[PDB]
Amino acid sequence: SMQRASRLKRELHMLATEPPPGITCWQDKDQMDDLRAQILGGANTPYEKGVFKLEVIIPERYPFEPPQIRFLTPIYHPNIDSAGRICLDVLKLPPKGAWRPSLNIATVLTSIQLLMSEPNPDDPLMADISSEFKYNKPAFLKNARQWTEKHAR
Ligand SMILES: COc1ccc(-n2cnnn2)cc1
Repeated sequence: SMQRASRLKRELHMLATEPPPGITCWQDKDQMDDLRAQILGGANTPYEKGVFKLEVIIPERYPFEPPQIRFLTPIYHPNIDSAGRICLDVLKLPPKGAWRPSLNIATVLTSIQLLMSEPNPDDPLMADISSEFKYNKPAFLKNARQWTEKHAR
């Protein structure tokens, strides 16, 4: 679809020239729908000094379906499982999710960045990590810092 291609061209230009702070997103080779991204570990978060790589697949029906995004770098977090799947509203269509064509790759990457800083323990993919975050936050922070040191630095 030509509407999809023109939209992806504009997004790649905006991601190259006005990337959100801490965020980088690029075409892996020669396909505008096979992308990668990088989110820097946030300051005053256990991920600080970590560098986290993600895969960003643009589906056929984009912008009417959300980008398909998974972490390639392991991360220790209530809402991200050990295969890097992400539980986040803007990555799912209504009624459960909040994706709409007014959002874009940069918006949802920023949403992931914020999720890293502020987990949603009510919708976990890792129940035990989530309980740890809710009830033993110092142990969570230490385990998140250790996971970051082993896998993201
Ligand atoms: C609160 O709205 C939600 C939207 C999406 C999820 N998902 C989590 N993992 N896949 N989808 C959970 C809650």
